[PDB]
Formats: sequence, structure tokens, C-alpha cells
Amino acid sequence: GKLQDSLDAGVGNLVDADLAKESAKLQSLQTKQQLGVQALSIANQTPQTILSLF
Amino acid sequence: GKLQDSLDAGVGNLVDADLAKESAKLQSLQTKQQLGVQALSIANQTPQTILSLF
Repeated sequence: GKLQDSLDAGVGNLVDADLAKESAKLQSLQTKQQLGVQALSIANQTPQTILSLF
Repeated sequence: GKLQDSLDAGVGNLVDADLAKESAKLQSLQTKQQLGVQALSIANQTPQTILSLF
């Protein structure tokens, strides 16, 4: 029984994620994706300024 | 018989926990873990304020 508990703990060490780090990485990637959407939205309009020249 | 009782008392003094202090240490460690998880929940979103600038 102790050996089975140790084997399950070893699978958990090999496999399980450190969820508390993911709790910060998730919000960081959310803000990063929002900034990337804003950056692409601003980049879409750069060529359009040429119309003002005409 | 007295000698075996003396060895049992000596092994107990060598190993036994001070449970009356362990109750206070546990009651303090619970509050410490709760303050630590709350501090991590505060720390997770401080970078997220950068979205307000954009």
C-alpha cells in the first residue's frame, strides 16, 4: 500500500502542473492577447493613411 | 519491569511531540497559509493594470 502511494506520487510529480504559476500565467496571457489584438488593429490602418494624400 | 518503564519513558522523551504547542503552531500555520494564498491572489493581477493604458 505504501508502494502504491509512492508510485501515484511519482506520477503526480512527473505529470501534474504547478497550478499556482498557471494562475498568474493565465491572466498575463489574457492581457498579452488583448494587447496583441490592439496592436494588429492599429497595424491594419497604417496603409490607409495614403488615401489622405489624394 | 521498572527498567522497561524507564526505557519507554526515555524513548517517549526522545520522540514525543509537544502537542499543546502543536495546537497553537497549527492554528498559526493555517492563518499563515490563508494570508499567503490571499497575497498570491493579490500579486497575480498587478501587471494587468497595464491594459488600462491601452
